Amino acid sequence: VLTPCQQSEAFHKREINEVRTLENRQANYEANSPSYLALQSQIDQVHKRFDKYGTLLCGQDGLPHLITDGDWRHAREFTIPALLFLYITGWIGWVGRSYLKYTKETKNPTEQEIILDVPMALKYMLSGFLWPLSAWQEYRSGQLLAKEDEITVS
Amino acid sequence: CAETEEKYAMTWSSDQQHIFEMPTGGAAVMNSGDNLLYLARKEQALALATQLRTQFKIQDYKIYRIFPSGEVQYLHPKDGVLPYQVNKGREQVGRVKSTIGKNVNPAQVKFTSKATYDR
Amino acid sequence: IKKGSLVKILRPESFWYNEVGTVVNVETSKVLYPVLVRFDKVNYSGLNSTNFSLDELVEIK
Amino acid sequence: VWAFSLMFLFSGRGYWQELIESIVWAHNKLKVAPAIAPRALSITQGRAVGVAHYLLGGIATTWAFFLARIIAVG
Amino acid sequence: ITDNQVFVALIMALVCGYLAVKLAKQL
Amino acid sequence: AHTVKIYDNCIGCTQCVRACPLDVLEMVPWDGCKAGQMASAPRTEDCVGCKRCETACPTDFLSIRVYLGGETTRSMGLAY
Amino acid sequence: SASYLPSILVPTVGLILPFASMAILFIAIEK
Amino acid sequence: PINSSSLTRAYLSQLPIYRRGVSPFLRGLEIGMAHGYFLIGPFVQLGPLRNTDIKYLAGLLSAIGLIVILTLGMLLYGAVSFTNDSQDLESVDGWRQLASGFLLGAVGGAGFAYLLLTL
Amino acid sequence: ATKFPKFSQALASDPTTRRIWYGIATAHDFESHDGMTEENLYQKIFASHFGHLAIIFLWTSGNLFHVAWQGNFEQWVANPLKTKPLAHAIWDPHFGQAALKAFTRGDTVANISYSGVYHWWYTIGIRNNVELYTGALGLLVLSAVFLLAGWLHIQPKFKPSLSWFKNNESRLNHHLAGLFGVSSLAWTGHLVHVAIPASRGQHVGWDNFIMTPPHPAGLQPFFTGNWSVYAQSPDSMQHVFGTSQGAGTAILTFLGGFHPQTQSLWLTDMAHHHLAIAVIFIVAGHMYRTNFGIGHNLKTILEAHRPPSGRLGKGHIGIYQTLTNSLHFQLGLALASLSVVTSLVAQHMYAMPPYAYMAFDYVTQSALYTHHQYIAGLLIVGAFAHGAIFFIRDYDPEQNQDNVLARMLAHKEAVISHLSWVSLFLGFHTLGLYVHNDVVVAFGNPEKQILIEPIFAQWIQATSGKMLYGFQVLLSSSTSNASVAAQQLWLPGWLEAVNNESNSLFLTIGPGDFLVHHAIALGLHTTTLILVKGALDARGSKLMPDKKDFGYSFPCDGPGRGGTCDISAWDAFYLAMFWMLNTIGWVTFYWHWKHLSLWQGNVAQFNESSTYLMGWLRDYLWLNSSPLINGYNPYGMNSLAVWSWMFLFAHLVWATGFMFLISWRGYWQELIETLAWAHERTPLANLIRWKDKPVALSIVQARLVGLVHFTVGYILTYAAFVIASTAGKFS
Ligand code: CLA
Ligand code: CLA
Ligand code: CLA
Ligand code: CLA
Ligand code: CLA
Ligand code: CLA
Ligand SMILES: CC1=C(/C=C/C(C)=C/C=C/C(C)=C/C=C/C=C(C)/C=C/C=C(C)/C=C/C2=C(C)CCCC2(C)C)C(C)(C)CCC1
Ligand SMILES: CC1=C(/C=C/C(C)=C/C=C/C(C)=C/C=C/C=C(C)/C=C/C=C(C)/C=C/C2=C(C)CCCC2(C)C)C(C)(C)CCC1
Ligand SMILES: CC1=C(C/C=C(\C)CCC[C@H](C)CCC[C@H](C)CCCC(C)C)C(=O)c2ccccc2C1=O
Repeated sequence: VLTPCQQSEAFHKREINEVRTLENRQANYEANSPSYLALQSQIDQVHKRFDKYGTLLCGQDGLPHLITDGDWRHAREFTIPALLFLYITGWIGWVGRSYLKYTKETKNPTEQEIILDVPMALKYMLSGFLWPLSAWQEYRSGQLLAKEDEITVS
Repeated sequence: CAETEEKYAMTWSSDQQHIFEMPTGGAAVMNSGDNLLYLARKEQALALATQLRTQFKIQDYKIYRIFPSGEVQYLHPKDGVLPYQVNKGREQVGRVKSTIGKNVNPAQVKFTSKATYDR
Repeated sequence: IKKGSLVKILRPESFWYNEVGTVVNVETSKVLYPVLVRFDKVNYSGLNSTNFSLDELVEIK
Repeated sequence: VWAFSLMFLFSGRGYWQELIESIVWAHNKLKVAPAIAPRALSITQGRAVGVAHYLLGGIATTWAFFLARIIAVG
Repeated sequence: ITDNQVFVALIMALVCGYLAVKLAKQL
Repeated sequence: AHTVKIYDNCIGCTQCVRACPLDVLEMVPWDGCKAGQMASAPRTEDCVGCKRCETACPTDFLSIRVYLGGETTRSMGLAY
Repeated sequence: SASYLPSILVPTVGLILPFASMAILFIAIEK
Repeated sequence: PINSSSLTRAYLSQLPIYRRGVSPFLRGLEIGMAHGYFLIGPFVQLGPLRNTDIKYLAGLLSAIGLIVILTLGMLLYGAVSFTNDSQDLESVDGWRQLASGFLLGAVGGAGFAYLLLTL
Repeated sequence: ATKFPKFSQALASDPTTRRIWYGIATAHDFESHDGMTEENLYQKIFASHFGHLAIIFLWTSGNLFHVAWQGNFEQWVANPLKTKPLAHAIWDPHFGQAALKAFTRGDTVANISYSGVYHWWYTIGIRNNVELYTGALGLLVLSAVFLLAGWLHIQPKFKPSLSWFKNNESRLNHHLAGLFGVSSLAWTGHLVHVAIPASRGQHVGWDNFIMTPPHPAGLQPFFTGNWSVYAQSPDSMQHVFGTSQGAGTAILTFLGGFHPQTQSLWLTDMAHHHLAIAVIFIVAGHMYRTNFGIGHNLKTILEAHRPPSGRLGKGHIGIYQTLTNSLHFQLGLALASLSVVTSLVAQHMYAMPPYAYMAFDYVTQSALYTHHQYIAGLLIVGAFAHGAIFFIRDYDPEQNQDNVLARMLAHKEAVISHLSWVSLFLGFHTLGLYVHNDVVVAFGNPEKQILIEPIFAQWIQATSGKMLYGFQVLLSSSTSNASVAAQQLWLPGWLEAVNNESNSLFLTIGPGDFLVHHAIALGLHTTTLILVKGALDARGSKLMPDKKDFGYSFPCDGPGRGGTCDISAWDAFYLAMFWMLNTIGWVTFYWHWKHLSLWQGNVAQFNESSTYLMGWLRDYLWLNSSPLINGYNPYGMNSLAVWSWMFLFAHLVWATGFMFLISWRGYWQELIETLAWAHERTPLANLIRWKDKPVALSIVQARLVGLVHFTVGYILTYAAFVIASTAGKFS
């Protein structure tokens, strides 16, 4: 059963064990060593690390699990970086497709791919920002796809 | 060996004592006037023909295929002219009417002693 | 038909099968494959320059 | 990396070339045909890279094994 | 666990061996 | 023997015969191409089958297609 | 339980059967 | 060419095959007379029964255990190859008498080595 | 004919040693011989099937004979938990003294039998060695019967017609009714008459079964449909298996769940089970027409399934021709269905362990699983390989004019593009997540791991009633439709088996389920990428579309057109064997490291240390090879020295594979020439000259023998490790 992670026992056992275990090296230095300040910053980055995983679900393992159902209580877990990611490589993919359908109609398409025309490249890098309703409106013209390309025997 | 395998004795002439490379390996003496040369297999012999012919003139050359019964053969040339050059004596064997695109499917050839292209 | 015409192929063992290509030379001396067609892209032999017959000569407009 | 060399050593470009060309269908359908034509590797590259991964992975295994062995004690 | 049943078994697979070599030199 | 067949795509550019280091291939005058030539493979008893011809065959797809058939002494290329 | 039969059958199948089977198969290359 | 000298030929020429005329039972009996004395050796010191008093008998039984495989392969080699009946070593009958000579001379060499592990 | 290959003269002409290796490897390719026609093929395979089944029953009579004669079977029946079950005895003349004291289990020094055969013969109800002798004779008889049929149907008066083999119309009617329905119904005739009373104490041999009915009243007042009498008195709780005490007498009770004591399925459940499956298969046998003509013509059954939507070609017009007149399509479906059956069997021998005191011997349950899984993957790879043999040497695209298969070859670019897509998605998202968890765990932090709960399998376990999750759906919720719908019949006896944790039914689940099951789907979609690639580009690719002409397993196309290493349809088998061993590797590694965490008890050792790769290599391979690799010391040895010697052995096999896979021919083809010069030139041995000429192995053979040492080394290494590991942590 996925307990809420802020109250799970083995979670806070890992809190005591890692703050104490990393803290064992912190007594190897004086009060004004640069390493001692670095492990001050590291202990801060462990208490923040465990307070910022409060609303997750760590089960009996004491390790924060995830949920990928789109439950809308786990939306910040999976689906918000899911839609975020699909926007980012939809950006990248529409940039690359748009640049290849640029260099397909140029003088010499071979030299276009070694030496990227950074004018027209950085045109398409930035212009491919709104690929759902630009790739979709280039799909409604019947132009994202193709037909009767290369194939083997049958 | 020579008592059961077809030795290939390559006979040719030259003009000056040059030095070529054996297919067995290393440099050979290359008698200037006329010299025969026993070998082991045909690719060595025509590889030597490429070894000398692409460098310079070594024409009037052909291996007499010593088959172990005792006598010879003669292949390169037969009509006396170089093979990629065109002579009006050679009868072409080994063709079909079209590309591979009209060759028969091997389920039409299955359980028959035919080829996938004869039709 | 003519030189410079943009021609799709209909032979399945052409590497450029169902891809258009430009006509370079046509001989009218009953050669079985007279229509020399080269292409933008390149087969595995490194060579765009091939030739075809007349049944595999489908142009575009 | 050691285990990843074996993919290059055992197979050859007569597989990968029309595996790749079967992917080139999926680029020609979406007009993402790369203008430099995507061949597979050649044969000598497709075995030279199996050497250069077999040795990088194989040597870095004994590297990490050795330095993690003797640093942990000596 | 007994003795003669083992001999009965090796006789029956000797017969089975003759039927195996009887299948062998005909196919 | 390794059956060499030479189809009607053979436009007679003769990189095949120059590419064969065995002289199984010769050129035959054949009035069906622009050069008037079409290659022939009469002496396939010496044919190794190394497919060095098919590398240097600049037709559409392989006018000369080598089918790997019999394996004699000469067609296996063993020295001894 | 005849406790003596593997002392006969294990060697005569383990070593001498791949002697006469080498003779039958290997001469059966030429027969 | 080299390692083909007259000392090479004078050593090889009087070996128990290349010598001119010996009956094949004796021609193989010389081979077994050497090898049967030989193969007792690497079973006495290094064999598994070097710990009991069967140090010397295990060389006999193990070595003849090799010799039956050796003559068995001799009969396979003369059985498959050497088909003609020119009655010498290149025959069937002369090769199987060469093998029988190797067997009887080999077992005799085994008994000679066994009776010379006494002293 | 006259040479070595007494069947094809194209290889007898070759004076090299090719005639030996291709004479061996084409001995069974009956479709490509010299003069073996259509009738002469089927009349050969119909005899060799008899020879094969004779080898199966000689094998099972072998197991019956060694368990009957050298095992400790009835001594094991006396104490099933304590005594380790013996396999056949040993006669090594190589065991000096110290190994002879490492095997003494009784007077014999026999191997411990890690094959679960005493459990199956103990649920059958064999409680003797005598019944095993009568069974072993009873299968020497059957093996002699099948060999006599194999001689019989090759005698010329009895070699049947090809139309009899094309009576496909009636083989299904006879197999599904007879071979399945009658043999399964007779198998209830063994369970009801033997496995019910001999598990309830009553030793009922061949002498007294025609006098003592399994029910105290039976079959004269029982064509009346009063069938609750046969399922009236179930063996409820307080029973130890085999004994007569604490047991009822009902025949066909469907309890559901396990025994409480032996953790096995009830034999009343199995008797009712194969009885139901018997009736349904007999109903399936009455399917197609015959000489009587009441059923279904198969030509009408396929052609009528054409959609008016028009999307799915011109229907199945042609498929009935290209299953009868073809064979590798029929063999492809045969190995396909058998392969799914084997993987299913492995997915139920551990899950619902059928046999008494299994899940108690922790090695035979781990040997049967990995056994049927590697056999399962082998048989899928065979189904696809005869897929490619079907598309090359058996496919006619003119009887298949725009058929469903021609439609399959048409759009095959999309199929290979999408198997390559889903494979490329999983391989960046198991290796992405495992290298993430391994990096993150490596930096002193198991918490920053990506762990995703596999919610879907947990939800399906909630649909089968595993209440340890908190979903409360159809069977985990006691107030649903289905939970009430079988409230008396088989549910409450089964949710004890579900909600228990020690048993191996619906295992408890962490994110190792998630990450590994993505790695398994990675293995499947990669392996079918190879197989569907070299089974649909088997016929023609755009590198070379002549691939139909060169047969199946031609070597290459030479260096032309870029280079052509392994273009053939034999690369689908060749590469998908490595991916098959990889995938069944990951399956059985995963299963084995799951049940080593259950049986030891620390499932928290799994769930915390299996989502990163050093959890596997540390916590499983390094720790669990400790009783393996200590199999013999400079201090001495023990019983696992055979499995550690086999372990190192199989690393040597697995690495002699790489000499053939990596280092290809022409090295050795120009090195055997040096050896042949060295033997032709030496004195005293140039007399002994070869007949078959020494020639390095051609690269159809080279990649094969490297593949074979790869499999033999792989599978013998892992069968060494499963048995040495679980035999070392227990027993
Ligand atoms: C122009 C950019 C571009 C686009 C739009 C696509 C799109 C696609 N590829 Mg892909 N691909 C690309 C580049 C691209 N590819 C490159 C450079 C390679 C060589 C590494 C591949 C190798 C590849 C394989 C091997 C496969 C695909 C497949 C696919 C399809 C499924 C999506 C997927 O998983 O992608 C796969 C994505 C990758 C393998 C990694 C992304 C590749 C690079 C890193 C990003 C591309 C950005 C590009 C370089 C930007 C250049 C332009 C800019 C400078 C102006 C999809 C149509 C699959 C398919 O057929 O499915 C139907 C498939 O199996 N691709
Ligand atoms: C598969 C069956 C098989 C069998 C039954 C044996 C049996 C034996 N091996 Mg052996 N071996 C085998 C396979 C087999 N091997 C294989 C496959 C290999 C290669 C991996 C080897 C490699 C091997 C080595 C390297 C050695 C043995 C030795 C021995 C002997 C053990 C010494 C001992 O304590 O016994 C007590 C032994 C005896 C009382 C002597 C019996 C010797 C023979 C059998 C009797 C006499 C033979 C007779 C004169 C010839 C008649 C025909 C013959 C074929 C029977 C024993 C007879 C050792 C040996 O040489 O033994 C002396 C030894 O050093 N074996
Ligand atoms: C009713 C009559 C009948 C019966 C009983 C059989 C029986 C058989 N025929 Mg047959 N046949 C018949 C009529 C019949 N035939 C007719 C009328 C024709 C002509 C039209 C043919 C034509 C024919 C051909 C052409 C061939 C056969 C073959 C066979 C054999 C099948 C191979 C095998 O062992 O699979 C047995 C399979 C099973 C018992 C079941 C396997 C699948 C189940 C679902 C999985 C396992 C069950 C269970 C879970 C596991 C228990 C195992 C245990 C370890 C727990 C089998 C003996 C083949 C053969 O061997 O030739 C000699 C063959 O090639 N038959
Ligand atoms: C019921 C199962 C079944 C049946 C009947 C067949 C039947 C057939 N297969 Mg086959 N196949 C199967 C399963 C099956 N297969 C499976 C499961 C696979 C995947 C592994 C394959 C993969 C496969 C390939 C790749 C090919 C065939 C081919 C063939 C045909 C000829 C077979 C031949 O000549 O072999 C001859 C017999 C042998 C070579 C002996 C087998 C020895 C193998 C290679 C290694 C076993 C040695 C062993 C491991 C060493 C023991 C040592 C120990 C320590 C382990 C024949 C129709 C061939 C074909 O049709 O085209 C020519 C072909 O190329 N099959
Ligand atoms: C460690 C061994 C290993 C690995 C990782 C792979 C991985 C893969 N094989 Mg494979 N293979 C192997 C051994 C291996 N194989 C062996 C031994 C054989 C027998 C020769 C095969 C035979 C084989 C065939 C026949 C096929 C594959 C295919 C594939 C791909 C499946 C798609 C996928 O999951 O992509 C996910 C991608 C990965 C898992 C790549 C790893 C991630 C890398 C390391 C990250 C990128 C680089 C990284 C930033 C480091 C930079 C390096 C630095 C120098 C800068 C995948 C790349 C198939 C394919 O092409 O599918 C599309 C295919 O058809 N394999
Ligand atoms: C492709 C590989 C290949 C294959 C299949 C063969 C196959 C064959 N060779 Mg051959 N050979 C090969 C490569 C190959 N060779 C190479 C590379 C060379 C070097 C140039 C030779 C040199 C050669 C010679 C010189 C001869 C053969 C012969 C033969 C034939 C008989 C087998 C034999 O003599 O071995 C038997 C095995 C050995 C010789 C191995 C000896 C070492 C063993 C392990 C030590 C003995 C241990 C022990 C006593 C074994 C007993 C137990 C055992 C019998 C069960 C057989 C057809 C013979 C022939 O043609 O006769 C008709 C023959 O005279 N071969
Ligand atoms: C180191 C060296 C060497 C080597 C060595 C060797 C090689 C040795 C050998 C030796 C030997 C190896 C010897 C032998 C011996 C033998 C003898 C001396 C003989 C005798 C005889 C016999 C053996 C007989 C037999 C028999 C019998 C007994 C009975 C009857 C039969 C018979 C007759 C058979 C040398 C010198 C080279 C050089 C220097 C150094
Ligand atoms: C190449 C080729 C091939 C292939 C091979 C194979 C291998 C195949 C595949 C196949 C397979 C391998 C199979 C699989 C199957 C699938 C399935 C089978 C799925 C589905 C599922 C299901 C069915 C389930 C569900 C369920 C559940 C879960 C419970 C409830 C109810 C039900 C039952 C619904 C063939 C011969 C065809 C053709 C020719 C060529
Ligand atoms: C996988 C494999 C390939 C395929 C390898 C492919 C072709 C190369 C994949 C890596 C290249 C570098 C991808 C190209 C991507 C570019 C780097 C652009 C990406 C954008 C940034 C990363 C710069 C072979 O060509 C091959 C050849 C011979 C034997 C075995 C094999 C073989 O196993």
